[PDB]
Amino acid sequence: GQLEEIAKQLQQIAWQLKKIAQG
Amino acid sequence: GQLEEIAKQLQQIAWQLKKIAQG
Amino acid sequence: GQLEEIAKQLQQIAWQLKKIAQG
Amino acid sequence: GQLEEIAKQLQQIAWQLKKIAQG
Repeated sequence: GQLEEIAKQLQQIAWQLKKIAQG
Repeated sequence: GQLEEIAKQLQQIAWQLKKIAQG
Repeated sequence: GQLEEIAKQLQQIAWQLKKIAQG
Repeated sequence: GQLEEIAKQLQQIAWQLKKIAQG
C-alpha cells in the first residue's frame, strides 16, 4: 500500500514537472 | 527538456514500484 | 520554489523506500 | 535491491531539480 501510494505521488509530481516545464 | 525527461523517468519508476508492490 | 519543494519530497520518498527495503 | 536503486535515482533527480532551480 505504501509502494502504490508513492507511485501515485510520483505520477502527480511528474504532472507538476510538466506544467513547470511548459511555463 | 530536462524537466520533461525527469517526468518521464518518474512515470517509469512509478510503474516499477507498482510491479514491486504486486510481487 | 516549487522545484525545491519537489526535490524535498523526492528525497523523503527515497528515504521511505530505503526503510521499506530494510524490513 | 530494486528499491535501493530507485531511491538512489530519486535522490539524483532531486539533486538535479535543485540545480535547475539554482540557475
